[PDB]
Amino acid sequence: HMKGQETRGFQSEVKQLLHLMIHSLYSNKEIFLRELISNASDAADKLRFRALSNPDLYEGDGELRVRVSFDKDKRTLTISDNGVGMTRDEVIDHLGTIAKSGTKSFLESLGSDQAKDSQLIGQFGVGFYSAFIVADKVTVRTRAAGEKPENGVFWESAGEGEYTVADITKEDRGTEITLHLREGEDEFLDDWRVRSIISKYSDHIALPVEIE
Ligand SMILES: Nc1ncnc2c1ncn2[C@@H]1O[C@H](COP(=O)(O)OP(=O)(O)O)[C@@H](O)[C@H]1O
Ligand SMILES: [Mg+2]
Repeated sequence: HMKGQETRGFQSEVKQLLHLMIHSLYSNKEIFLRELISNASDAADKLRFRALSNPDLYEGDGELRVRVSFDKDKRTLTISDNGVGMTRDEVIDHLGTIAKSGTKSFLESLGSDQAKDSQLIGQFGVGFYSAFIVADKVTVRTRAAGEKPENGVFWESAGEGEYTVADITKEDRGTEITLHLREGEDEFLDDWRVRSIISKYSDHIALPVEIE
C-alpha cells in the first residue's frame, strides 16, 4: 500500500556515528526513551505554534499526548504522538541527514568513568538515532498537520547504511515510531520498567504520556 518507494543512503558521518553510539551509550541505553518522548513533546509544541494562525490544524483531535504500546509476540515497542507530524521532505531533511552538531565530540568524550558519562548524557541530547542502541529496525509512519491523509510518509531503516522512504495513507495526524528490539532487550517490553524510566524523564518533559 506504498507509493514512491525510494532507498537513500545515510550521510557518511551519520553512518559512522550511528555505529559508534550503539556501543558508547549502551551503559545508558534507556536514554532513547528520553530522546523519543522529548521529540514528541517538541512536535506537540510545534503543532500549537502553527495552530495559532490556523485552528483547523488540531483536526478535532485536540488532546495532545504520546502513547506507548508493546507487542510481546513481535518484540516491538511503539511510541506514537499526535503532534505536528512530518511531510516527506521534512522526513528526508530531519531523519535522513540528522548529523546533529556536537555529536561526534560528545560520543568521543564518553568512556569508562560512568560518573563522567552520566554528567555528559545529562547535558546533551543524542536524538532520534538513539533508538538503534536497543532496536535493529525502526519504522516511522507520520502525517503532518493540515496535510491530506494520502500524503503520509513511511520511513524504515536497519540503522546500517540506508533507509527507505515511501508515501502512505495515514488518517491520524502525528508520528508513530515502531522499534523492533534487539535480542536481549526485553526490558523494553515491560510496561512497569518503561513507565518508570519515562516518569523520571517526564519531570523535565511537558507532554502527557499514556502507557498502554
Ligand atoms: N515525533 C516527531 N514528530 C515530528 N518531528 C520529529 C519527531 N521526531 C523527530 N522529529 C524531527 O526530527 C528532527 C531531529 O530529531 P532529533 O534527532 O531528536 O534532533 P533534535 O530534536 O535536537 O532536533 C527534529 O528536530 C524534528 O524536526
Ligand atoms: Mg530530539
